[PDB]
Amino acid sequence: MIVLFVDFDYFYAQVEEVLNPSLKGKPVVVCVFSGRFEDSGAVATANYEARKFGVKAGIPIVEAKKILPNAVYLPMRKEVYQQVSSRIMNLLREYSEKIEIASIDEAYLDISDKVRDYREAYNLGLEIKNKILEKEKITVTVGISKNKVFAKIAADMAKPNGIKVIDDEEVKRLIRELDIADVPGIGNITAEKLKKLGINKLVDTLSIEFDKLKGMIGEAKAKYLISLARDEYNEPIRTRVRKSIGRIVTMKRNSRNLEEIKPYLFRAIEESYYKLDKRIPKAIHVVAVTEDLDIVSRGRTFPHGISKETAYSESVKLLQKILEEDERKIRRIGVRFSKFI
DNA sequence: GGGGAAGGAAAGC
DNA sequence: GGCTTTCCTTCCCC
Ligand SMILES: [Ca+2]
Ligand SMILES: [Ca+2]
Ligand SMILES: [Ca+2]
Repeated sequence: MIVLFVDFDYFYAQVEEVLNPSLKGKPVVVCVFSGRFEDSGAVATANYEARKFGVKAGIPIVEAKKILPNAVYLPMRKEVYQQVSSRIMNLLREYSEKIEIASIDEAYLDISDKVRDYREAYNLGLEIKNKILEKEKITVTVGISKNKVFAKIAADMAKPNGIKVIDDEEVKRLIRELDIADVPGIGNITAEKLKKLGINKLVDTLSIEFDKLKGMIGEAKAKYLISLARDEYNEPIRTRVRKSIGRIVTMKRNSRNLEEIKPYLFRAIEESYYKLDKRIPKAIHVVAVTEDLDIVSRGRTFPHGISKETAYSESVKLLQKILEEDERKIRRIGVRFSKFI
Protein backbone atom coordinates (compact mmCIF):
# COMPACT_ATOMS: atom_id res chain seq x y z
CA MET A 1 0.00 0.00 0.00
CA ILE A 2 1.09 3.55 -0.77
CA VAL A 3 -1.24 5.93 0.99
CA LEU A 4 -1.29 9.65 0.24
CA PHE A 5 -2.86 11.82 2.94
CA VAL A 6 -3.95 15.44 2.40
CA ASP A 7 -4.51 17.87 5.29
CA PHE A 8 -5.44 21.52 4.43
CA ASP A 9 -3.35 24.23 6.17
CA TYR A 10 -4.94 26.45 8.90
CA PHE A 11 -8.12 25.63 7.05
CA TYR A 12 -10.86 27.95 8.35
CA ALA A 13 -8.47 30.86 8.73
CA GLN A 14 -6.93 30.22 5.31
CA VAL A 15 -10.34 30.21 3.64
CA GLU A 16 -11.07 33.61 5.19
CA GLU A 17 -7.71 34.83 3.79
CA VAL A 18 -8.60 33.57 0.32
CA LEU A 19 -11.91 35.46 0.48
CA ASN A 20 -10.18 38.56 1.89
CA PRO A 21 -6.50 38.66 0.74
CA SER A 22 -5.85 41.82 2.77
CA LEU A 23 -5.81 39.49 5.81
CA LYS A 24 -2.61 37.87 4.55
CA GLY A 25 0.27 38.41 6.96
CA LYS A 26 -1.97 39.41 9.88
CA PRO A 27 -2.91 37.21 12.84
CA VAL A 28 -6.41 35.89 12.09
CA VAL A 29 -8.57 34.11 14.66
CA VAL A 30 -11.79 32.25 13.72
CA CYS A 31 -14.16 32.23 16.68
CA VAL A 32 -17.19 30.28 17.87
CA PHE A 33 -19.22 32.90 19.73
CA SER A 34 -21.69 31.15 22.07
CA GLY A 35 -23.71 34.27 22.89
CA ARG A 36 -23.65 34.01 26.69
CA PHE A 37 -21.65 37.21 27.10
CA GLU A 38 -19.17 39.52 25.39
CA ASP A 39 -16.70 37.22 23.64
CA SER A 40 -17.92 34.07 25.38
CA GLY A 41 -17.00 31.08 23.27
CA ALA A 42 -13.84 29.47 21.95
CA VAL A 43 -11.32 29.66 19.14
CA ALA A 44 -12.05 27.31 16.24
CA THR A 45 -8.61 27.95 14.80
CA ALA A 46 -6.07 30.66 13.98
CA ASN A 47 -3.53 31.23 11.21
CA TYR A 48 0.25 31.03 11.82
CA GLU A 49 0.57 34.69 12.75
CA ALA A 50 -1.72 34.17 15.76
CA ARG A 51 -0.83 30.56 16.57
CA LYS A 52 2.86 31.47 16.93
CA PHE A 53 1.83 33.28 20.10
CA GLY A 54 -0.29 30.58 21.62
CA VAL A 55 -3.68 31.38 20.12
CA LYS A 56 -4.97 27.97 19.13
CA ALA A 57 -8.03 25.82 18.65
CA GLY A 58 -10.03 25.35 21.82
CA ILE A 59 -8.90 28.24 24.01
CA PRO A 60 -11.39 30.86 25.25
CA ILE A 61 -11.87 33.82 22.90
CA VAL A 62 -11.32 35.94 26.02
CA GLU A 63 -7.84 34.47 26.54
CA ALA A 64 -6.92 34.88 22.87
CA LYS A 65 -7.78 38.59 23.13
CA LYS A 66 -5.51 38.96 26.15
CA ILE A 67 -2.63 37.51 24.13
CA LEU A 68 -3.31 39.33 20.82
CA PRO A 69 -5.71 42.23 21.45
CA ASN A 70 -5.22 43.63 17.93
CA ALA A 71 -5.69 40.43 15.91
CA VAL A 72 -8.53 40.00 13.44
CA TYR A 73 -11.31 38.05 15.14
CA LEU A 74 -13.79 36.51 12.72
CA PRO A 75 -16.97 34.53 13.34
CA MET A 76 -16.99 30.96 12.07
CA ARG A 77 -18.70 30.61 8.67
CA LYS A 78 -18.81 26.80 8.54
CA GLU A 79 -21.06 26.71 5.47
CA VAL A 80 -18.49 28.62 3.47
CA TYR A 81 -15.62 26.39 4.59
CA GLN A 82 -17.68 23.29 3.87
CA GLN A 83 -18.43 24.40 0.31
CA VAL A 84 -14.76 25.15 -0.31
CA SER A 85 -13.72 21.83 1.22
CA SER A 86 -16.20 19.98 -1.02
CA ARG A 87 -14.63 21.49 -4.17
CA ILE A 88 -11.12 20.53 -3.09
CA MET A 89 -12.31 17.02 -2.31
CA ASN A 90 -13.69 16.80 -5.87
CA LEU A 91 -10.24 17.70 -7.21
CA LEU A 92 -8.71 14.85 -5.18
CA ARG A 93 -11.15 12.27 -6.59
CA GLU A 94 -9.42 12.79 -9.94
CA TYR A 95 -6.20 11.21 -8.66
CA SER A 96 -7.72 7.98 -7.32
CA GLU A 97 -11.11 6.28 -7.11
CA LYS A 98 -10.12 4.94 -3.68
CA ILE A 99 -10.64 7.99 -1.50
CA GLU A 100 -11.59 8.33 2.16
CA ILE A 101 -12.78 11.80 3.14
CA ALA A 102 -11.96 11.78 6.88
CA SER A 103 -13.07 15.25 7.96
CA ILE A 104 -13.75 18.75 6.73
CA ASP A 105 -10.09 19.11 5.73
CA GLU A 106 -8.54 15.63 5.36
CA ALA A 107 -8.60 12.82 2.83
CA TYR A 108 -6.73 9.57 2.30
CA LEU A 109 -6.01 8.35 -1.22
CA ASP A 110 -4.85 4.83 -1.97
CA ILE A 111 -2.49 5.49 -4.86
CA SER A 112 -1.05 1.96 -4.95
CA ASP A 113 -2.43 1.42 -8.47
CA LYS A 114 -1.37 4.91 -9.57
CA VAL A 115 2.35 5.07 -8.78
CA ARG A 116 5.17 2.49 -8.71
CA ASP A 117 7.24 3.80 -5.79
CA TYR A 118 7.65 6.63 -3.29
CA ARG A 119 9.52 8.78 -5.81
CA GLU A 120 6.45 8.77 -8.04
CA ALA A 121 4.16 9.09 -5.02
CA TYR A 122 6.07 12.20 -3.95
CA ASN A 123 5.78 13.71 -7.43
CA LEU A 124 2.03 13.06 -7.47
CA GLY A 125 1.88 14.81 -4.11
CA LEU A 126 3.46 17.90 -5.63
CA GLU A 127 1.05 17.67 -8.56
CA ILE A 128 -1.88 17.58 -6.13
CA LYS A 129 -0.58 20.51 -4.08
CA ASN A 130 -0.11 22.60 -7.24
CA LYS A 131 -3.54 21.64 -8.57
CA ILE A 132 -5.24 22.77 -5.36
CA LEU A 133 -3.17 25.96 -5.28
CA GLU A 134 -3.95 26.70 -8.95
CA LYS A 135 -7.71 26.12 -8.57
CA GLU A 136 -8.51 27.32 -5.03
CA LYS A 137 -5.31 29.07 -3.88
CA ILE A 138 -5.35 26.90 -0.74
CA THR A 139 -2.12 25.37 0.59
CA VAL A 140 -2.11 21.84 2.03
CA THR A 141 0.31 19.35 3.52
CA VAL A 142 0.82 15.90 2.02
CA GLY A 143 1.90 12.86 3.99
CA ILE A 144 2.84 9.64 2.21
CA SER A 145 3.55 6.22 3.69
CA LYS A 146 2.64 2.52 3.66
CA ASN A 147 -0.59 2.96 5.63
CA LYS A 148 -3.05 5.59 6.89
CA VAL A 149 -1.54 6.05 10.33
CA PHE A 150 1.97 6.77 9.04
CA ALA A 151 0.70 8.83 6.14
CA LYS A 152 -0.98 11.06 8.75
CA ILE A 153 2.13 11.12 10.93
CA ALA A 154 4.13 12.16 7.86
CA ALA A 155 1.85 15.16 7.30
CA ASP A 156 2.15 16.09 10.99
CA MET A 157 5.92 16.19 10.61
CA ALA A 158 5.69 18.28 7.44
CA LYS A 159 3.03 20.93 8.08
CA PRO A 160 2.41 23.55 7.09
CA ASN A 161 2.53 23.64 3.29
CA GLY A 162 4.79 20.63 3.17
CA ILE A 163 5.09 17.13 1.80
CA LYS A 164 6.82 14.13 3.29
CA VAL A 165 7.41 10.45 2.71
CA ILE A 166 8.02 8.08 5.61
CA ASP A 167 9.56 5.10 3.85
CA ASP A 168 9.80 1.57 5.20
CA GLU A 169 13.16 2.26 6.83
CA GLU A 170 11.83 5.30 8.68
CA VAL A 171 8.65 3.49 9.73
CA LYS A 172 10.86 1.09 11.66
CA ARG A 173 12.79 3.98 13.21
CA LEU A 174 9.57 5.69 14.26
CA ILE A 175 8.23 2.49 15.82
CA ARG A 176 11.34 2.74 18.00
CA GLU A 177 11.72 6.49 18.52
CA LEU A 178 8.28 8.14 18.26
CA ASP A 179 6.61 9.28 21.47
CA ILE A 180 3.57 7.00 21.63
CA ALA A 181 1.50 10.00 22.63
CA ASP A 182 2.03 11.34 19.12
CA VAL A 183 0.35 8.32 17.55
CA PRO A 184 -3.14 9.05 16.17
CA GLY A 185 -5.78 7.82 18.58
CA ILE A 186 -3.77 8.32 21.77
CA GLY A 187 -5.19 11.33 23.61
CA ASN A 188 -4.26 12.74 27.01
CA ILE A 189 -6.18 10.07 28.92
CA THR A 190 -4.75 7.09 27.04
CA ALA A 191 -1.26 8.63 27.02
CA GLU A 192 -1.58 8.83 30.80
CA LYS A 193 -2.69 5.22 31.27
CA LEU A 194 0.22 4.16 29.08
CA LYS A 195 2.79 6.17 31.05
CA LYS A 196 1.45 4.36 34.11
CA LEU A 197 2.84 1.31 32.32
CA GLY A 198 6.32 2.41 31.26
CA ILE A 199 5.09 2.49 27.68
CA ASN A 200 6.05 5.63 25.72
CA LYS A 201 7.17 4.01 22.46
CA LEU A 202 5.13 1.73 20.18
CA VAL A 203 7.86 -0.88 20.45
CA ASP A 204 7.15 -1.12 24.20
CA THR A 205 3.67 -2.60 23.57
CA LEU A 206 5.14 -5.87 22.24
CA SER A 207 6.92 -6.94 25.44
CA ILE A 208 4.21 -5.98 27.94
CA GLU A 209 1.61 -8.66 28.63
CA PHE A 210 -1.37 -8.22 26.31
CA ASP A 211 -3.98 -8.63 29.05
CA LYS A 212 -2.26 -5.95 31.13
CA LEU A 213 -2.33 -3.53 28.21
CA LYS A 214 -5.90 -4.49 27.31
CA GLY A 215 -7.18 -3.97 30.84
CA MET A 216 -5.73 -0.47 31.00
CA ILE A 217 -6.57 0.98 27.57
CA GLY A 218 -9.08 -1.55 26.28
CA GLU A 219 -8.79 -4.36 23.76
CA ALA A 220 -9.28 -2.31 20.57
CA LYS A 221 -6.62 0.32 21.33
CA ALA A 222 -4.23 -2.40 22.52
CA LYS A 223 -4.56 -4.43 19.33
CA TYR A 224 -4.27 -1.20 17.35
CA LEU A 225 -0.97 -0.15 18.94
CA ILE A 226 0.43 -3.67 18.78
CA SER A 227 -0.44 -4.02 15.09
CA LEU A 228 1.41 -0.74 14.42
CA ALA A 229 4.43 -1.73 16.52
CA ARG A 230 4.66 -5.02 14.59
CA ASP A 231 4.36 -3.04 11.37
CA GLU A 232 1.33 -5.13 10.45
CA TYR A 233 -1.29 -2.39 10.60
CA ASN A 234 -3.60 -2.77 7.63
CA GLU A 235 -6.78 -0.75 7.15
CA PRO A 236 -8.14 -0.21 3.64
CA ILE A 237 -9.09 3.23 2.36
CA ARG A 238 -12.87 3.25 2.25
CA THR A 239 -15.66 5.56 1.15
CA ARG A 240 -17.07 7.29 4.21
CA VAL A 241 -20.71 8.30 4.56
CA ARG A 242 -22.17 10.53 7.25
CA LYS A 243 -23.88 8.53 9.95
CA SER A 244 -25.17 11.33 12.16
CA ILE A 245 -26.14 15.00 11.96
CA GLY A 246 -27.01 17.24 14.88
CA ARG A 247 -26.99 20.64 16.53
CA ILE A 248 -26.44 21.71 20.11
CA VAL A 249 -26.98 25.23 21.46
CA THR A 250 -25.91 27.00 24.65
CA MET A 251 -28.74 28.48 26.68
CA LYS A 252 -28.66 32.05 27.96
CA ARG A 253 -28.75 30.64 31.49
CA ASN A 254 -28.73 27.15 33.02
CA SER A 255 -32.09 25.53 33.69
CA ARG A 256 -34.15 22.39 34.21
CA ASN A 257 -37.47 24.06 33.43
CA LEU A 258 -39.03 22.24 30.48
CA GLU A 259 -40.87 25.26 29.07
CA GLU A 260 -37.74 27.39 29.34
CA ILE A 261 -35.66 24.69 27.60
CA LYS A 262 -38.07 23.88 24.75
CA PRO A 263 -37.39 26.90 22.50
CA TYR A 264 -33.69 25.98 22.39
CA LEU A 265 -34.44 22.31 21.79
CA PHE A 266 -36.85 23.24 19.01
CA ARG A 267 -34.35 25.65 17.44
CA ALA A 268 -31.77 22.86 17.53
CA ILE A 269 -34.23 20.56 15.75
CA GLU A 270 -35.00 23.11 13.05
CA GLU A 271 -31.33 23.66 12.25
CA SER A 272 -30.62 19.92 12.32
CA TYR A 273 -33.33 19.30 9.71
CA TYR A 274 -31.85 22.07 7.57
CA LYS A 275 -28.56 20.13 7.64
CA LEU A 276 -30.16 16.73 6.99
CA ASP A 277 -31.30 17.97 3.58
CA LYS A 278 -33.13 14.95 2.10
CA ARG A 279 -31.56 12.39 4.45
CA ILE A 280 -34.30 10.75 6.53
CA PRO A 281 -33.27 9.63 10.04
CA LYS A 282 -34.83 6.70 11.87
CA ALA A 283 -33.19 7.60 15.19
CA ILE A 284 -33.24 10.73 17.32
CA HIS A 285 -31.24 11.54 20.44
CA VAL A 286 -31.67 14.48 22.75
CA VAL A 287 -28.31 15.53 24.14
CA ALA A 288 -27.78 17.74 27.16
CA VAL A 289 -24.60 19.13 28.69
CA THR A 290 -25.11 19.71 32.41
CA GLU A 291 -24.01 22.70 34.48
CA ASP A 292 -20.94 20.75 35.61
CA LEU A 293 -20.24 20.15 31.91
CA ASP A 294 -21.12 16.44 31.71
CA ILE A 295 -22.99 15.02 28.71
CA VAL A 296 -26.24 13.09 29.05
CA SER A 297 -28.34 11.66 26.21
CA ARG A 298 -31.57 9.75 25.64
CA GLY A 299 -32.62 8.45 22.24
CA ARG A 300 -35.24 6.51 20.35
CA THR A 301 -35.12 4.49 17.14
CA PHE A 302 -38.24 4.16 14.98
CA PRO A 303 -39.04 1.46 12.42
CA HIS A 304 -39.59 4.34 9.98
CA GLY A 305 -38.33 7.80 9.04
CA ILE A 306 -38.76 10.66 11.50
CA SER A 307 -40.88 13.58 10.29
CA LYS A 308 -40.08 16.99 11.77
CA GLU A 309 -43.37 16.85 13.68
CA THR A 310 -42.37 13.49 15.16
CA ALA A 311 -38.93 14.92 16.01
CA TYR A 312 -40.62 17.76 17.93
CA SER A 313 -42.91 15.54 20.00
CA GLU A 314 -40.39 12.79 20.64
CA SER A 315 -37.65 15.25 21.62
CA VAL A 316 -39.83 16.57 24.45
CA LYS A 317 -40.43 13.06 25.85
CA LEU A 318 -36.70 12.31 25.70
CA LEU A 319 -35.80 15.62 27.37
CA GLN A 320 -38.40 14.82 30.01
CA LYS A 321 -36.67 11.47 30.55
CA ILE A 322 -33.38 13.32 31.06
CA LEU A 323 -34.98 15.68 33.59
CA GLU A 324 -36.76 12.81 35.38
CA GLU A 325 -33.53 10.80 35.62
CA ASP A 326 -30.80 13.42 36.10
CA GLU A 327 -30.91 16.01 38.91
CA ARG A 328 -28.41 18.51 37.48
CA LYS A 329 -29.23 21.71 35.60
CA ILE A 330 -28.71 21.97 31.86
CA ARG A 331 -26.28 24.34 30.16
CA ARG A 332 -26.53 23.31 26.52
CA ILE A 333 -29.30 21.41 24.75
CA GLY A 334 -29.56 19.75 21.39
CA VAL A 335 -30.43 16.83 19.21
CA ARG A 336 -28.65 14.30 17.04
CA PHE A 337 -30.18 12.33 14.18
CA SER A 338 -28.87 9.02 12.83
CA LYS A 339 -29.70 5.69 11.14
CA PHE A 340 -30.54 7.34 7.83
CA ILE A 341 -32.81 5.49 5.43
C1' DG B 1 -20.19 -17.50 25.48
C1' DG B 2 -21.28 -13.82 22.63
C1' DG B 3 -24.16 -10.57 19.46
C1' DG B 4 -27.13 -6.44 19.71
C1' DA B 5 -28.84 -2.06 21.75
C1' DA B 6 -28.44 1.95 24.80
C1' DG B 7 -25.62 5.46 26.91
C1' DG B 8 -21.07 6.95 28.35
C1' DA B 9 -15.91 7.59 27.22
C1' DA B 10 -12.32 9.26 24.31
C1' DA B 11 -10.52 11.18 20.30
C1' DG B 12 -9.70 14.43 16.49
C1' DC B 13 -11.57 18.01 13.58
C1' DG C 1 -17.54 26.08 21.31
C1' DG C 2 -19.42 22.76 18.93
C1' DC C 3 -19.56 18.43 15.19
C1' DT C 4 -18.84 13.47 14.30
C1' DT C 5 -16.91 8.86 14.86
C1' DT C 6 -15.62 4.69 17.26
C1' DC C 7 -14.97 1.90 21.26
C1' DC C 8 -16.37 0.51 26.13
C1' DT C 9 -19.64 -1.09 29.71
C1' DT C 10 -24.00 -3.13 31.00
C1' DC C 11 -27.90 -5.91 30.27
C1' DC C 12 -31.19 -8.66 27.43
C1' DC C 13 -31.53 -12.62 24.90
C1' DC C 14 -30.39 -16.83 21.99
CA1 LIG D 1 -5.39 16.58 10.77
CA1 LIG E 1 -5.58 21.17 8.74
CA1 LIG F 1 -1.71 12.70 21.50
